[PDB]
Amino acid sequence: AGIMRDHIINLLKEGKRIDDRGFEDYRPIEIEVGVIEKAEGSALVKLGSTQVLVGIKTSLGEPFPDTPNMGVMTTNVELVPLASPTFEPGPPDERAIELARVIDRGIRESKALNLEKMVIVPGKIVRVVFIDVHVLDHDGNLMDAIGIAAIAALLNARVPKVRYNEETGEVETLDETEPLPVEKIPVPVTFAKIGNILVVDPSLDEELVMDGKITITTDETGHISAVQKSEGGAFKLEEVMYAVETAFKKAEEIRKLILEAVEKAKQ
Amino acid sequence: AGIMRDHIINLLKEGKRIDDRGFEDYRPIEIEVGVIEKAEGSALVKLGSTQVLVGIKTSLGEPFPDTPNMGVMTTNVELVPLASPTFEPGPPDERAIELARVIDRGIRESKALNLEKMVIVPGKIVRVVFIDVHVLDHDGNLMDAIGIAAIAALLNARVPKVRYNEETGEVETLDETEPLPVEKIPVPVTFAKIGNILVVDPSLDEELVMDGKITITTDETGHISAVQKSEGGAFKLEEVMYAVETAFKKAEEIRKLILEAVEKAKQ
Amino acid sequence: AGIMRDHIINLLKEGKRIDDRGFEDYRPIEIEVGVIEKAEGSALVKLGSTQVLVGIKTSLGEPFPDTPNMGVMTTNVELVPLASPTFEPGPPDERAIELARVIDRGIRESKALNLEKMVIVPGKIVRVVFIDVHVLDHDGNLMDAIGIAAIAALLNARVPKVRYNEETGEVETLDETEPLPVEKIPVPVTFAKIGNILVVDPSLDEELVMDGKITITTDETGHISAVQKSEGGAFKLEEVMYAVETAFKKAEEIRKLILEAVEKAKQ
Amino acid sequence: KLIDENGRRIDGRKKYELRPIKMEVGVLKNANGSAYIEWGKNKIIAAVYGPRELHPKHLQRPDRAILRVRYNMAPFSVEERKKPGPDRRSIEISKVIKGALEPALILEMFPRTAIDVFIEVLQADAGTRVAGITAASLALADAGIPMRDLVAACAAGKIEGEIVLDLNKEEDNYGEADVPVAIMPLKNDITLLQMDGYLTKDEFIEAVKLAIKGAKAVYQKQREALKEKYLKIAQE
Amino acid sequence: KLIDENGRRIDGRKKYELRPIKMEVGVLKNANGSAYIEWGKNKIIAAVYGPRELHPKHLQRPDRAILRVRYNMAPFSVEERKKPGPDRRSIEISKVIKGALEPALILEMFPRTAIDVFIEVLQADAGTRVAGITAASLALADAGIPMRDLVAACAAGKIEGEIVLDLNKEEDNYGEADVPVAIMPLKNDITLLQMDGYLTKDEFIEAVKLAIKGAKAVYQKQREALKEKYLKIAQE
Amino acid sequence: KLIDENGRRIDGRKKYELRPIKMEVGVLKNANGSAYIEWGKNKIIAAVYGPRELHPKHLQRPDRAILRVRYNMAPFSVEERKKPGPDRRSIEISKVIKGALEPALILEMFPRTAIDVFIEVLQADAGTRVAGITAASLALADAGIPMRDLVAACAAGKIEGEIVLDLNKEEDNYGEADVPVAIMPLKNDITLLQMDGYLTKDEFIEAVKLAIKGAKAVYQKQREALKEKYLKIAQE
Ligand SMILES: O=c1ccn([C@@H]2O[C@H](COP(=O)(O)OP(=O)(O)O)[C@@H](O)[C@H]2O)c(=O)[nH]1
Ligand SMILES: O=c1ccn([C@@H]2O[C@H](COP(=O)(O)OP(=O)(O)O)[C@@H](O)[C@H]2O)c(=O)[nH]1
Ligand SMILES: O=c1ccn([C@@H]2O[C@H](COP(=O)(O)OP(=O)(O)O)[C@@H](O)[C@H]2O)c(=O)[nH]1
Ligand SMILES: Nc1nc2c(ncn2[C@@H]2O[C@H](COP(=O)(O)O)[C@@H](O)[C@H]2O)c(=O)[nH]1
Ligand SMILES: Nc1nc2c(ncn2[C@@H]2O[C@H](COP(=O)(O)O)[C@@H](O)[C@H]2O)c(=O)[nH]1
Ligand SMILES: Nc1nc2c(ncn2[C@@H]2O[C@H](COP(=O)(O)O)[C@@H](O)[C@H]2O)c(=O)[nH]1
Repeated sequence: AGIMRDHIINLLKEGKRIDDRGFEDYRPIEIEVGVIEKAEGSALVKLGSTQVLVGIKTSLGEPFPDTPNMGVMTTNVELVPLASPTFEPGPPDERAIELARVIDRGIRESKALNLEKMVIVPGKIVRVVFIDVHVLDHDGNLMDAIGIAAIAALLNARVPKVRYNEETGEVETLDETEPLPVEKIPVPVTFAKIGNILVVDPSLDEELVMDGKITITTDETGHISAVQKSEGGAFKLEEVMYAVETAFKKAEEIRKLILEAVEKAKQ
Repeated sequence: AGIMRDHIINLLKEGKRIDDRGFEDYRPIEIEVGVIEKAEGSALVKLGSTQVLVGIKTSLGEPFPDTPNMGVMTTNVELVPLASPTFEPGPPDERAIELARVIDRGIRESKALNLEKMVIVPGKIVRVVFIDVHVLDHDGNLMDAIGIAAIAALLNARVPKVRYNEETGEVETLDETEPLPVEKIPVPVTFAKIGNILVVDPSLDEELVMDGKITITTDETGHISAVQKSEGGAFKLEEVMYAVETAFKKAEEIRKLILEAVEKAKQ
Repeated sequence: AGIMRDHIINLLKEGKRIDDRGFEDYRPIEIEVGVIEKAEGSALVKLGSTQVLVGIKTSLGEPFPDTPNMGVMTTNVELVPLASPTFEPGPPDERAIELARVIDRGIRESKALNLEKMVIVPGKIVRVVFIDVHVLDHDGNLMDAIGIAAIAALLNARVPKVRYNEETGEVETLDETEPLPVEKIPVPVTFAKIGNILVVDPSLDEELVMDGKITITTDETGHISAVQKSEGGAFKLEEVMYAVETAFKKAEEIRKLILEAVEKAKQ
Repeated sequence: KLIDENGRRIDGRKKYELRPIKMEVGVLKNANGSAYIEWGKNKIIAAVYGPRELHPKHLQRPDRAILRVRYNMAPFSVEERKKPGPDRRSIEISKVIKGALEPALILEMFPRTAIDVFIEVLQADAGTRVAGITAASLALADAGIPMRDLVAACAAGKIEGEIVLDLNKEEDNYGEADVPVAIMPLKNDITLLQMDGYLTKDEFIEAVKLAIKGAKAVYQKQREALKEKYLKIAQE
Repeated sequence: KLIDENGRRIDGRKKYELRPIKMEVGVLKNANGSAYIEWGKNKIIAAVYGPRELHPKHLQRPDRAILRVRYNMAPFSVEERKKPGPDRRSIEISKVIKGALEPALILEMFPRTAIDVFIEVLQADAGTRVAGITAASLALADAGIPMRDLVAACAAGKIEGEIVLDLNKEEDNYGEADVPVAIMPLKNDITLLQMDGYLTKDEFIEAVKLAIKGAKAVYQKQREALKEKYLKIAQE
Repeated sequence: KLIDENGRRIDGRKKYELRPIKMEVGVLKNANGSAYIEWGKNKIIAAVYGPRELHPKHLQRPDRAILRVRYNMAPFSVEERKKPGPDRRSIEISKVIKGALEPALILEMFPRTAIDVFIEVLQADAGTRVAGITAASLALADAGIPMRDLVAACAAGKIEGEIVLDLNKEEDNYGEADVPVAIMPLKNDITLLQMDGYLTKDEFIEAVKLAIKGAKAVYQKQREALKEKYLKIAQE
């Protein structure tokens, strides 16, 4: 390291990146959905050598008093020490907490998981959705890997049909399953600023030398549902503009791979 | 430091203290009540350069099973790292815990906040009072600063009138507010023993060299509702006697400034 | 230490142990039951200089949803810093957690405490039994000391007779007390492997040099209800066989001392 | 129902007006630098220590100071009393405030040290993180820490279909988006940029441009808080 | 209803009588020093280590040992099973026991070291902190730690309008005040003084004087526990 | 009701049959060594770092590496979502997996270092600890760590009165005993041996012998996973 900033900067001055990606290329992406078959939904996403598994476990529970009208969604990112010498055992650190929150905001604010279509008894019994993100190998850009795997696990999800028995007051969990009300596909696209250049899907080596990072999560509707400039550095307004544009373009390319992976797991 | 013990001791041998206070003088005191206007009550107290803010937030809740007959009061002191290079982030330390407890005992044992006049439904629904103490600048004698601010915030407090609807069983929180049943004004007066001399309202510099400390909390009725010898050192019985006497005298001077500040915030 | 491994190994080659015990001897055992008279049951066990106190506190509570049909038992081992320079303050460490679990498994899996005879209202109100183990002096073989004291405290236990009032729905805790449904006496017997020799009831000095450890808990019925090879090292199958046999023999000698101590505390 | 009418907001502000903002520097004795801010109903105090001895060492960086930030809300700052101690929100805000302040700081000036930024929210009313960043810069300047620029921050947001400056609690609660931005205004360097909500691209960009004008407005307040300190020192 | 009558208390003690107290020193193999105390229904064990290697260093004091105290109650010691681990009460008691023992210790004798005092309450029945202090001094003496005095402690209290010595749980539960005091009796140096409750000045002073006589009584017990150890050693 | 009939178990296995087991080594880029295992419905990943710089020092051992193990289940691995973070069960499993792997390792080869074994259970279906041990050995071999043997593990158990190999969740849930065993097969060295349940001596010994044959079977799978890596490397 350090010797690498320079090699990376200099390559970037020549339009090159160390793995010969263009500035707007993602590494090879692998999405495999429904890999944890005991969970309601799952997705293993590989962004190059970055690997994240996301598991979706749902139960029935009480909605928050504020919102009797809405199911629950909660997102946690575990940065397991096995994923990286930088990941230590213990409660989430600020990296895990920012990843969980930004991915959550992505999905929550696009209403990609419609929490309203997850009420069973208003004010009393709602669908509760745990998005548990298990990072298995950190090789850069955990943000996108996680968002891609979160959304794809949500799309994959098959939860037990539940019905309110209006003669008994009983809630009957049925064998038959059903998708989660997933209505959008937010995808984080994340850029590393290195010098005066932004490069999409930073690898770990690019993350080590980057000035700063910005992530833009957008859905099919042409909406942004999360932005997060993360780490240090500074972006220019025009950097940000470009990133939003490019992000929409990359998101779309990603959403195609997600939906394709989602559909493959139904064959 | 160390070079200061000696200067301080020697000044004390000559009836002097480094800021020219007499042994029985407090630093200039500032009390400003109702400064957190979203809280039910608040008080910013300055004891010289020591600054503590106390906020009083009340809710309605269940009383402790032991005591269906009594509201709840709970006191927490945060020693925020910003107040002092000695304050570190994390759960209360033993200093914060002793300050919270002694201040609480002060008020609880004088029944300065009458918990019995805070029942709404016996055994079921009581007024719950959080005394949250936020130390913003530690320059000595946090004990007195906190007690003064705790009590003054309690006096300042205006909580929502609550009424039991005996036809509906509903508890209606009304717009109209009302004081807390604050019926006494306990004030901690605290002395640093340095050598064979006790000096009231120790500054940080006096706390660094002190042998030990003793705090005496008394109310208007001529009662003691807390004593705490804190830190190391040893007091003589006659030291203790003097301290109780002097404390009553200082408390009274303080209670006048508290009540004056309380009344000012109603103009 | 280190100089001791060698002395210990060499003594062992000559059929000797440093305190002149034979390979199958326990140190002098002291069991004293009912020593914490405010607890429902207690036992102070000394295995030589190892000392463990176990206290049994019961309350009434809800059974686990999984098991409406069964009282509750929960076992905790505190390794108090006072017992040993190796015991540090904080939540259980892996040693405390393994001791608590293996002792618990011992008793739970032999149904030595019959949790079914501890239901008061099925699904709603069961007897809850805390086995709290307070290690006061670690001089080796905490496993056996704790199991012996756990079981003996259970045998000692006299809990309040509780009755369901079928006319009121009230649960009446009566003054009169009664044993816990303790129906077996599991006893851990634990061996330290040193070189190619197993030695029963390892002292701290033998624990410092041991290769590994194995504990075998058996009851009067000739059943094993826990096995735990603990620490490193490796055992041969025939080592394990011997240990099971010997354990049964030692357990029986111990159970006699336990029951004798239990009966003494009723005189 | 109804956060804009007509076209006055609930407290009387036009769409592009800021809440009353007052700022004071030098409010703490112990802190190396400190600032206090009333931005609305926000009341936030920021303290800096020092550059100082990092512990523990293994944290030291051989060529530069580190910046550590801690954003915290007092239990009594929010309408529902908040259990003391950080939570996920306050920890991401610390993280993002850090990432906000760090590019202003010349950290290679103080190798092996920490610069510790504390932000205490005494009263909270939306925009605490931009308010905090703003007081933090002033507390950094107050500490005598070389900076390339102040960092000023401000959020813009979408309420009732409309892009507005400097959301209040109510408007953020009922709003469609909140977009805090922090910049180093001399070079227009954006050091914080978050978007919570749902926005089109052009809604998002307008929000950014707007919150930046709010940020340049805040920045003038900042400088004025420093001017006033450099006049206050000038005795004798 | 009725803690004094006539003028016998519930267990038969007169106002100024102490509960049965037994003390043994040297009860632990691992500890450097240790003592055990039955004071009423109290059953408390105290252990000391050493002076020893402070970790971590940055704690060391260059001129003196530090005293660390930990007071803890076993889950089974109280009538309602107490969740293991400290709580605010046990942490203030540790703090105040520390502040109680420290002036007896000549800490500059063992620079850079810690002396660690552990107090485990095995059974609790009011007065655990004075009982603990008392066993702690004996465990300190047992450890061979130079002390200027033993520290003896004892509480007095107000029950049914009346100042009494050595409250029991019941009487402290229904009492009007509890006043533990610890002293180094040779010089009458008060090293702990707490008052929980409500008292006039003269009620408070009488309580202090009284708990001190209880403390001097306890102190004679202490010395006797040391005598008995210095006779027990004297073989051969 | 009915875990054996006839004499087929619920998934169709005879009493002494193992669940389908697949193993891959070299599945992680960051880890020094890694292995993945599907053993039933188990899906477990094991990673090793390095030997590496122990922090903190005071942990270092002057003559040997230390082995640290961490066994953890992902929230989504179990049927009832498990709150992240360890629990007593996972901490005893870490402890016992450590005690399982350590005798295979030649730790005096890497003094003052740590070897860190991480075991993540991605899906759990009984036997995770034996499955984990098995992937752990392979990840240790994968890391280039000198070992005296692989460690292979496997549990046997008692269901419906009968001693069977390689319990599944169901059968362990309704079973009468579970007996995991780990061995270093070359020397038949038993490095893990646990028994949860209730068993006679001869029931317990048969369980051990049987789980060992399961363990030797697993061991052949292990070697084959290494063979396949030493063929995969052999390009070019
Ligand atoms: O525990 C909390 C945290 C947040 N807030 C409120 O929510 C507002 C806005 O939320 P946001 O996450 O956007 O942070 P901010 O706008 O304050 O920077 C804060 O100012 C607080 O008024 C609250 O009431 N309780
Ligand atoms: O968690 C607790 C803590 C306190 N106590 C009881 O309260 C008594 C007296 O309270 P105090 O705070 O005065 O401490 P002590 O008198 O024991 O020093 C203790 O001895 C215990 O009997 C209890 O039952 N449970
Ligand atoms: O929090 C937990 C822990 C355990 N298990 C299940 O219980 C099984 C067997 O329990 P055991 O303690 O014997 O561990 P294992 O057999 O997995 O090594 C595990 O594989 C899991 O399937 C669970 O469902 N939730
Ligand atoms: N309303 C409601 N919230 C829950 C429930 N379970 C978890 N949560 C929320 O989701 C988060 C998940 O926490 P965990 O259960 O993973 O510890 C918590 O912060 C908690 O507030 C539930 O059953 N009902
Ligand atoms: N009975 C009762 N006690 C409370 C309630 N809220 C807080 N407390 C008590 O007051 C203290 C405050 O804790 P916090 O709520 O600040 O974490 C706690 O130790 C708790 O026992 C309540 O609603 N009802
Ligand atoms: N069902 C039930 N479980 C309890 C009860 N009290 C404690 N437990 C269980 O026993 C253990 C003891 O925890 P503690 O109460 O000592 O913190 C806990 O892990 C908890 O799950 C109770 O009243 N009901």
